Parts: sequence; structure tokens; C-alpha cells
Amino acid sequence: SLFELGKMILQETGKNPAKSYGAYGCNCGVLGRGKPKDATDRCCYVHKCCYKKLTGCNPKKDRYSYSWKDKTIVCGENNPCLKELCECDKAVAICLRENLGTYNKLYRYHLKPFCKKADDC
Amino acid sequence: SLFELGKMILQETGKNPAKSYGAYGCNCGVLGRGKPKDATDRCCYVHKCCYKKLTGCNPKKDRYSYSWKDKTIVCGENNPCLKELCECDKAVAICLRENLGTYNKLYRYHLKPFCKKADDC
Ligand SMILES: CCc1c(C(=O)C(N)=O)c2c(OCC(=O)O)cccc2n1Cc1ccccc1
Ligand SMILES: CCc1c(C(=O)C(N)=O)c2c(OCC(=O)O)cccc2n1Cc1ccccc1
Ligand SMILES: CCc1c(C(=O)C(N)=O)c2c(OCC(=O)O)cccc2n1Cc1ccccc1
Repeated sequence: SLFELGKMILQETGKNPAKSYGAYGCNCGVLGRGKPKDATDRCCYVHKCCYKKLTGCNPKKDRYSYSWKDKTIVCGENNPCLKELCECDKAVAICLRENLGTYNKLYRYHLKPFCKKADDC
Repeated sequence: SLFELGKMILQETGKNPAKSYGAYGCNCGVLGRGKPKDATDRCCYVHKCCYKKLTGCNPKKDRYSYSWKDKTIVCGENNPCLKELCECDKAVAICLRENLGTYNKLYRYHLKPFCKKADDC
């Protein structure tokens, strides 16, 4: 669910998830996908496409189990779809931390309606 | 949809919706409901309970028709669920504008794990 995603982003990046990523670029936060503005935006683009493949469950509301061992997100879920969901969330949290170096505050509250259309997932 | 909701909030409050309300208190933004911190937070609490009473239409993705006539939000929508959805969004936009006087910047991006569980709607 969005709860576990938010905890993951806070654990990996150390940043408030909705502040730094609630409306970043054309893909982070609300209002679907668009042409990525930068590397951080592409993390959210990939993450949204990760959600679109979850054909057997529901990413926004389905809670899953994960652990924080050796400063690493570990998805211990036995259910295959929840496990696939947890790995989507873990990937974007790692991706967002890995691209903090090119984070641009000018994209933090980006006017998404004027974004160029995105390619199909 | 979030498009209409965001535009309603801007027209009523004069504030940008994601920057000022994308994460406020315990109820504004994603991550569900919680014990509200103030009157602004309670607007989003009531708003989410309003969404729960809807009759099948998707509050996030479904578009509806409304007009800004004589500085008033008018829900001309005729579909019963989309009309109620429009009325939910108009209510929170008015609520946030009515309570701007106690808008506390410290509750912006309020850490959402912080919050106590909310009462049932
Ligand atoms: C980058 C963070 C993010 C999403 C992403 O991880 C992303 N843009 O991919 C995402 C999101 O994406 C899933 C989807 O659109 O279905 C939907 C809604 C909000 C979304 N926040 C903001 C947020 C998440 C969790 C706690 C607090 C704020
Ligand atoms: C689409 C929702 C939205 C914003 C978003 O949700 C978004 N683009 O992120 C946003 C906005 O940005 C959030 C922020 O700056 O706080 C600023 C101002 C208005 C904003 N409307 C309403 C709107 C946008 C474009 C045309 C007509 C109405
Ligand atoms: C108060 C603003 C708000 C929501 C509310 O109005 C609120 N928390 O009640 C809400 C929201 O709530 C509906 C729900 O949780 O299903 C879900 C996701 C984002 C939400 N933004 C932020 C936003 C909305 C529209 C344009 C730009 C930013």
C-alpha cells in the first residue's frame, strides 16, 4: 500500500516523501505518467509502470510485509502479487535515493497538466 | 478527478493545491485518515468520509463537469455519483478557504506515521 511505499522512501532517501515527491516532475505523485523530466522523474515513471503490471492484486491499498535488515529493504511476503508489489515499492525508493544528486527543486511542484505524453509502459 | 479538485482548491483558496495541501496534517493528501490536527486538517478528514459514501464512481480518475460562476463552484454534473463526487470536492475547497486563518505551515508535510488512528466515518 501507499503507507509502506512512504515509509520506504523515508528510509532510503531520508526525505519527507510527499514534500519531495508528491508532485515532482511529470511522473512523481499525483496525476499519472508523462515524459520524464530527469532521473528522479524516471524512477516514478518506472514505478507507475511496475504498478500497471500487477495483474492479480491492487497496489494502492493492499498491505504487505517487509523488513529493514542491514539497512536494506527486504520483501519477505509469501503472496506472489504482494511480493511483486513490495519489489516495485523497494525499487523506486532505491531509485529515488540513487538520484538525489540530480534532484531539482524547480520540478518539486511541477504543473503536470502541461507535461508531454508518456510512452506506453 | 484530482484535476477538478485541485482547480477548485486554487479557485477558492488562492493557494496552489499540492504545495499547500498535498501533505498537511493527518488527513490532507494520500495515506488515508487520521486524528486531524486543526480545522484545515478536518476538512480533508470530512472529504475522505465524503468519498467513502460515493456509489461506485472513481474519485481519483473520473472527470466531471463544474463551472466557476460568480465566484461560486456550481456542480452542473447530472450523473448521480459524479454529481455527489463534485459536491464532495466543492465542500473541501470551501472548507479549506474558510479555515485559511488557522492554516499552520508547521503542519505542511506533517509526518504521517505520527498520527493517531481516526474514528469511523
Ligand atoms: C514518489 C512518491 C509517490 C509515488 C510513486 O512512487 C510514483 N510516482 O511512482 C506515488 C504514487 O505512485 C503510484 C501510482 O501512481 O499508482 C501515487 C500516489 C502518490 C505517490 N507518491 C507520493 C507519496 C507516496 C507515499 C507516501 C507519501 C507520498
Ligand atoms: C491538475 C491539478 C492542479 C495542480 C497539480 O496537482 C499539479 N500540476 O501538480 C496544480 C498546481 O500544482 C500544484 C502546486 O503547485 O501546488 C498548481 C496550480 C493549479 C493546479 N491544478 C489545477 C489546475 C491545473 C492546470 C490547469 C487548471 C487547473
Ligand atoms: C487537500 C488536497 C488533496 C487531497 C484532499 O482533498 C484530501 N486529503 O481530502 C487529496 C486526496 O484525498 C482524496 C483521497 O484520499 O481519496 C488524495 C490525493 C491527493 C490529495 N490532495 C493533494 C492534491 C489534490 C489535487 C491536486 C493537487 C494536489
